[PDB]
Amino acid sequence: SKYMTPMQQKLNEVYEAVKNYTDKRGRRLSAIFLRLPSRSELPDYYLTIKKPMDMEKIRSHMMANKYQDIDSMVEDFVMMFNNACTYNEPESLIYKDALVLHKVLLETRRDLEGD
Ligand SMILES: O=c1cc(-c2ccc(O)c(O)c2)oc2cccc(O)c12
Repeated sequence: SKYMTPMQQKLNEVYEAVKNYTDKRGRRLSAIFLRLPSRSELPDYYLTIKKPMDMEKIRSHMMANKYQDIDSMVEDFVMMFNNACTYNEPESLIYKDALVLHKVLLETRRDLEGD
């Protein structure tokens, strides 16, 4: 069935807002967050980070209707963004991008408060 419930539509719209956000110079900040590297590729991340998370995990939960509200999705984004900000240095760009997208997430939730 092609038609989404109101909640599915809202979930989808929040996700898409973070995925498609582009800054004033045309860069999609989400590109690096789509998929986390392997355990072999980033051993250090997996030793430090308790709950690994990337946007494909959030997308998979979403497409399996595993999020029953918007708060549950925000929780996983915040986890992802906090992980990036824990592992990477405060002066690094992935740290900074995670913060801008955190703002976009929240700004997108506020925009859609009525809907
Ligand atoms: O902290 C993260 C770091 C990386 C990452 C991606 C490509 C790289 O070349 C890298 O050095 C780190 O991907 C991620 C994807 C999702 C969530 C993350 O916190 C991360």
